[PDB]
Amino acid sequence: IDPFTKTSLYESTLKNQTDLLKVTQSTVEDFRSTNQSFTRALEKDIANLPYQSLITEENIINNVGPILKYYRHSINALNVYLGLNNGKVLLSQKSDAKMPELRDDLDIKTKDWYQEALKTNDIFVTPAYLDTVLKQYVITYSKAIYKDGKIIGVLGVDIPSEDLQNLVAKTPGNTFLFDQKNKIFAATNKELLNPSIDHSPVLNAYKLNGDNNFFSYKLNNEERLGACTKVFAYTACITESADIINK
Ligand SMILES: CC(C)C[C@H](N)C(=O)O
Repeated sequence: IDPFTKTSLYESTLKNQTDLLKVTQSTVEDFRSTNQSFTRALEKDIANLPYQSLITEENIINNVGPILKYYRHSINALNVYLGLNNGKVLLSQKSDAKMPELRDDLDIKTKDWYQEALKTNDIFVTPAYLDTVLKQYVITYSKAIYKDGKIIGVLGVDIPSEDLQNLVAKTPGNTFLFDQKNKIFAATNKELLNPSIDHSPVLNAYKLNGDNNFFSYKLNNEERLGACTKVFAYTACITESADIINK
């Protein structure tokens, strides 16, 4: 292959694969920002209630509860809730259409979504974890809600992590996402989810090359091409065979 031609093929495929990597990055970004906007809107609607509606538990149930429910329905969230400093949490949960209940048994001050919300003025986004209420893996968005400077409680919104997984999987390209512990999280090719697959070659090549920088690596003595980039605490990657440049 004339070097001119090989370079043309390499430049083309780098552009192609870069573009697809960016689509997967965008998917992750847009998922987060939609959920943040939602959480912010809910914060605002709660905080705009008069204090009278907020300062007794029965009023929280009757005035906040409907808001949690409507918001939960509007986005098909798994759980939407407001945790109070007395350790109770007003919980709107998926599934029997019973009204939101004020639960005293959920150990909320032990939870990262609660604690961490009180240490930042931003929305806090958890890693994926197993929700204690409905026993599904969720990503939680939490926010300490204040009215005229006084804490009301900590809002939480649980979105199934499978929702993000499914969005990533639908994207074009052989793209995939690792979580903060560098464990595979999502992939267009579901086979990459096998927990016994070794991802060191890709992850090592990423470590050397940095975000969005295309690299070459080997699999079973054949050349492949790829790139990764950080997206929040996740690492998004794309790989392909190098046959496009070599053959
Ligand atoms: C209402 C909260 C206790 C729910 C949250 N998903 C957790 O498991 O901590």
